[PDB]
Amino acid sequence: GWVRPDLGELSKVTKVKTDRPLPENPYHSRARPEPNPEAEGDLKPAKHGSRLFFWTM
Amino acid sequence: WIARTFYDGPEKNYEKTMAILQIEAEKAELRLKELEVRRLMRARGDGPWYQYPTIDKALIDHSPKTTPDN
Ligand SMILES: CCCCCCCCCCCCCCCCC[C@@H](O)O[C@H](CO[C@H](O)CCCCCCCCCCCCCCC)COP(=O)(O)OCC[N+](C)(C)C
Repeated sequence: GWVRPDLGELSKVTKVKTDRPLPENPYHSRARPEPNPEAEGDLKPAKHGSRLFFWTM
Repeated sequence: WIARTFYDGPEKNYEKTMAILQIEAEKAELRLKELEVRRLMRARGDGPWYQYPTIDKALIDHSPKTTPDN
């Protein structure tokens, strides 16, 4: 009683019932380094301007 | 008469000098601080400055790759 599969049936993506636990870290990755402080705040004018040599602005 | 019509009192120049000296002293200390901050950021790389690009991780493709072991 074997019915031969039709065209494009064995290439389907199918689902599997498994009790094997999902590997939580399959890549064996380390801990990612902490990001940069990403500072945030409100802009204010430069203190005494450019402060380049004799320029007052 | 000459003092009354051409010149001002000593307090004016005194306090103007005080303000000028404050401005210049703060500028000097800010210049030293900025030089030190630049040195620290260039050495350690943890600051907003001297941030050099690395590969964007959004380019990586996370899909089955025709072979189980990547
Ligand atoms: C017997 C007399 C003895 C005294 C002789 C006095 C001689 C006076 C002439 C010499 C002046 C010296 C130079 C002074 C230049 C700077 C003066 C300047 O600071 O004063 C300004 C005013 O400048 C004057 O108007 C300049 C006068 C220029 C003329 C001098 C006399 C000779 C003029 C000749 C002209 C000839 C024309 C042709 C005729 C035929 C206003 O100053 P200001 O920044 O507000 O000051 C703030 C403080 N306050 C408020 C108390 C004043």
